[PDB]
Amino acid sequence: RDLSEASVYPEYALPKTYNKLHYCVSCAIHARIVRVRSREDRKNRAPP
Amino acid sequence: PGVSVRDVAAQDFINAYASFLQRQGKLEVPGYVDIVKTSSGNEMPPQDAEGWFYKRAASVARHIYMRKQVGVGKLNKLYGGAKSRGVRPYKHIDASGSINRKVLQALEKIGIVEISPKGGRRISENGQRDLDRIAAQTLEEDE
Amino acid sequence: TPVTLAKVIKVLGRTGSRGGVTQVRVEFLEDTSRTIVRNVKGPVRENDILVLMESEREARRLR
Amino acid sequence: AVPSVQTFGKKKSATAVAHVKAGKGLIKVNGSPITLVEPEILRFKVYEPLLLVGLDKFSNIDIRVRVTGGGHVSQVYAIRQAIAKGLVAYHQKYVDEQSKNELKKAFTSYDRTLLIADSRRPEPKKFGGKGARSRFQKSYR
Amino acid sequence: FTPVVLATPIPEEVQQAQTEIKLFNKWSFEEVEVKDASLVDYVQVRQPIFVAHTAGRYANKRFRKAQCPIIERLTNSLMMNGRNNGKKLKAVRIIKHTLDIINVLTDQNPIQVVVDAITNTGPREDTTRVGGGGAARRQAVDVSPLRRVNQAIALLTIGAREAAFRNIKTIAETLAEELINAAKGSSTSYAIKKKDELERVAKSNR
Amino acid sequence: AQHAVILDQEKYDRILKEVPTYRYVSVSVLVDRLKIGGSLARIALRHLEKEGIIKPISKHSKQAIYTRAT
RNA sequence: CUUAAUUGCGAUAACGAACGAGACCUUAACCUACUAAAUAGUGGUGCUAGCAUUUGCUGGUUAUCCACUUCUUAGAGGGACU
RNA sequence: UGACGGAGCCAGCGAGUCUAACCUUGGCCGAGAGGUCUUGGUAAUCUUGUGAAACUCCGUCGUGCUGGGGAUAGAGCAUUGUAAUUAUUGCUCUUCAACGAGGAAUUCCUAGUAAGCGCAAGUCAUCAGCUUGCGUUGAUUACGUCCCUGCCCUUUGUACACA
Repeated sequence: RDLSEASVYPEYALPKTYNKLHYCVSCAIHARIVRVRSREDRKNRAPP
Repeated sequence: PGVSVRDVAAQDFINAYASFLQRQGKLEVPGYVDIVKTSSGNEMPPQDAEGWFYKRAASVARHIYMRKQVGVGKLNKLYGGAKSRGVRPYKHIDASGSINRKVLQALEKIGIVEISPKGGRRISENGQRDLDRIAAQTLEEDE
Repeated sequence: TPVTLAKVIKVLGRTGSRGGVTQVRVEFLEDTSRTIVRNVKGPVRENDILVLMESEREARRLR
Repeated sequence: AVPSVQTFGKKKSATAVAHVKAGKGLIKVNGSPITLVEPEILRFKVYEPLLLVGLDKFSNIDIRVRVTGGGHVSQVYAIRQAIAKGLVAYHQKYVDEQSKNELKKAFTSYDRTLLIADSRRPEPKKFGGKGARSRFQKSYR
Repeated sequence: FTPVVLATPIPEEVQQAQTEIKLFNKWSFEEVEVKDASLVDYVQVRQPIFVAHTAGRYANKRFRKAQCPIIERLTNSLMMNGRNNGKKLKAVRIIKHTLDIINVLTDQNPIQVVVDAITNTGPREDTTRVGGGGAARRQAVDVSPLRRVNQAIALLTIGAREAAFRNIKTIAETLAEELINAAKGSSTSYAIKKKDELERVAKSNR
Repeated sequence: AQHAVILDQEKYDRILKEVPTYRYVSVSVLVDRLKIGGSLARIALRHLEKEGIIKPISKHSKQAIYTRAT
């Protein structure tokens, strides 16, 4: 509201970018939080 | 006031009655005044360079009849030094016990210090006829 | 010093991997909904007022 | 009137008994006045039940309490409690309680653990250290 | 006021003050209510004491941490180094001393502005020891109303050995100038500049 | 000598000449004055034991309460 | 989810349990209510010196009748069981 | 908020002589160390009211290696032991220093407890700078957590089992 009161043509965008990524197997479990799964629970596909 | 035996204060009392005994003519010393350190743990000679056995007329003899029967080493027990015994604890240390045993035969001649059974010394009928009326005198010169 | 008269609104919880920062809510009850998501240093028992300088200057995770 | 109720100044370091009888209001620690109790300063926490709800509180009572043993805290509270038990546990049995409790504007208003029995008690020292919860320090090779 | 006169020894100077109004003989323990703002209901003042001895259960209950005497919480908060620690009936007469040095140098009969020792030594924000990693991390939280009881008492009293010991000068007189100097604007003192490093990066980094 | 000597016969009675703008007479203050020392400083300051400008109401040793009083 | 806890609740091919721990027990303790009083502690006072008469106080009396069980000490029990 | 000198003055734990000599107030002596007749006790009897130190109050000391300190060696007097030198300990004087808050190294502990100081007992003829307890005075701030260190549980992996 005071970042873009300076911005005439008010706020112009709600600006949003897109990025698609490609990790690998050998670097995913050193950032992204899975790092293991058990035997009989490896079955779902929806993330929640 | 109905001045009892135990209305007697402790420091402003001895400031204004033991100093009165300074000039009663009372020498009564063993000749060993200002040669004694008054503690084994003491490192310096005492204060006045003469006397100061005049505290005994209001510190010691007032404290004999606070109790009922006294000895000497318990009256020696008030003088408590701590000789810095090298690098060691500063243990229970008293003075030299000759002075209190010779005040025991110096102010006895007045009538204040009388011979006691039940151990050592007790107070006399100079207590109830002068020491009561120097509680009726020192507190009644300092009302 | 724009003194936002802060208050202990609710009893939020803890943060601190060395166990040092204890979480509360901090704003003045008139004109809410403009508040630092921020905590108190040490001991606070429940639900009383507070004096400060800042009003809305936030941070999220506090080790 | 002297029926001696066996009230007590009991704390960490006093096994005392208060024979609070009825006289003019004199007080002796076996002979001792109020100006001789050996702190010279902590004497003035004996303020509480005397000159804060009433002026006199004298002709009703009389105090003569002994103390033997112990250390150097019980000259302040356990002297005080023995004297203070002679007022509200003797103006309760004979004198009424509304006369006691409505004129109890200061007997309980500053009740800094007076009549409640103390519950702060010695515990034995451990083994393997300097103190009761003070240990040594170790060393490795 | 028609006092009581009696044969057993009770003097006069006590009964003409405390039988109706709360005070001491020459000290003030008078009508001063809380001139400072909140932290009220956390202070021993209401109810003020006359001389200093009050102990009890104040050990680890977090949720009654403020009814204990801050009179008493002051009077044992400087003692250390093997001979001052313990021995805790030796500052009892310096409150009989240094509440007569301020009460002789710009009198302000003592209970008026010493209850107001939150006016100057009451902080506004405190910088944390938060983790971060790498620097002198004092990314902060906002202040708390009981740190102004523990950090208040300490940093105005622990400086009574950095200025007194190793040489001749005593404890009492620097508890008089630097009470008023820590009750007014100072610019040349111990409190406010040591009240800077826990407020320096309270505004220069949010 | 340099410090802690006897009475300063040159300028002695500052107690009756120099107690505006400095209300400070004690052990803890009067040693940077290029003054006689507490071996003989306050021994030379108990000359006003009857009355004086500086007045104690505290009778204790080793430091007293001496300011501009009446 | 809680806790000092494999402690409890709740979910449940499990049910019901034997342990340890917990529990249990102490102690510096409250009991002037007790069976109970100078090898131990009490208001009194036999003989009562004296300050002081503001009339009962400081008292003592290797025991004088000993006045008396609460302080000293615990026989079982209460009181507290978050 | 210390040191010296005066005034006041506090614990509980005990363990104490047997056909022998342990705890012991005193009397008297000498400055002490201590010594001879005595004071009670095989023990809520006497020590010991463990008035001690640390403590409270009032006079004397000053910026120094000092009225803080007592290392170092020297002489003398006593105590214990058939027996003390390579010194059992104390006592009185000669000797009177270092050391100034202490480096990459690194512990303990959250209320009569952290802390202050000091007495019994244990080894004890004599030898506490030690260790258990006994006590006398008593704050703190975290109010809890995984980076460092340590331990238990689920899941996976393991070519290992004196793992």
